[PDB]
Formats: sequence, C-alpha cells, structure tokens
Amino acid sequence: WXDTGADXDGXEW
Ligand SMILES: *C(=O)CCCCCCCCC
Repeated sequence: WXDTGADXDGXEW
C-alpha cells in the first residue's frame, strides 16, 4: 500500500 508518497497530500501517494 502507498508505494508512492505515504502521505495523504505529499508525493502523489
Ligand atoms: C500495498 O498495497 C502492499 C504492501 C506490501 C507489498 C509486499 C510485496 C512483497 C510480497 C512477498
């Protein structure tokens, strides 16, 4: 889960 980002609005999740 969340290979992008790991944040609701940060690094396109
Ligand atoms: C997020 O949806 C998945 C995070 C876990 C990925 C594990 C990959 C390796 C399995 C052997």
